[PDB]
Amino acid sequence: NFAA
Amino acid sequence: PLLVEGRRVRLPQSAGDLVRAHPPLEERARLLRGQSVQQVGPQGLLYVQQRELAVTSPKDGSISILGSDDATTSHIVVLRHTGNGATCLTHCDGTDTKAEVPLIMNSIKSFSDQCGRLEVHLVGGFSDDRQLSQKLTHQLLSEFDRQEDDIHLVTLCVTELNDREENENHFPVIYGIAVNIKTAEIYRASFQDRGPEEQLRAARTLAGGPMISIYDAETEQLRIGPYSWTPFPHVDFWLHQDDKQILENLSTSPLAEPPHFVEHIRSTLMFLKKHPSPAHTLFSGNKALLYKKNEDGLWEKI
Repeated sequence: NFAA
Repeated sequence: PLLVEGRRVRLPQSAGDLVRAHPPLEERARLLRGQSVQQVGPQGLLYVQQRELAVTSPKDGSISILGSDDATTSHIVVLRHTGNGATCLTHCDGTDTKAEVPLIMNSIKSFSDQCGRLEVHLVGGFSDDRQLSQKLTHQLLSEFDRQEDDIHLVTLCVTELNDREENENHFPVIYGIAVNIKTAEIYRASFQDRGPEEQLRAARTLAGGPMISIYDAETEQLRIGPYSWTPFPHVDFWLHQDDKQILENLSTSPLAEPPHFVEHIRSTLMFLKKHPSPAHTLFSGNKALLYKKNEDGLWEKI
């Protein structure tokens, strides 16, 4: 998933 | 509160122990994991990206299936009110579960049309070394239990229940699911067609946007925008790192992502450098990009  | 087999769920508790103690939960996990991944086409499909929400009901003549994919450390959540069939699918990633769960409840509670009950389904994640999947399970189950309405947990296939191993590398079994609005059936699914404005919506998530609702059930419209974000930090530095550097820092699970994940990141990063100030540029008159289903079940601009 997309991180911070 | 959160109910299982009619009784309240005691928290904190691992989903593995919760599933092991309740046979209906264990049976549901066995069936879901044992399914082959179904390649779901675009007809009547509303694909939900990460950190997005979509809600509809069987009275919709345009949407047949809600779906999401590419869940590695995130959780796909399906809240359905049986009877009226109000169904909401979200792709929660632990960004702000305190605000996202009330968004799910309000999307369903707005449907007034006694009969039926509230059923929730939680799928996704694995045994990641950063413990992101376990914390999302703990957060999601805690906030659903804090609600005053009775929510019955029907599907729970998360973290260690959704974990497989290949030469000492762990990654999820179920990456995505689909839900049939009319028959309430949930099954493993892959999606080759993921709706319009994919890169624009992926860029909104990468830039740090919060969870949003993307569908208006009354007008049967897919509304995308208007979006506004701060310029992404060091877009060209990240765009020039190798694929290993991008997975370790821009992904939550560098070794569990589906193939072509770096291709999608680079495409998304190029979009952010192309549009650092998108509010006044991609949305004329501060109006959303509205889409509607057409005769062949495909999204079309209105």
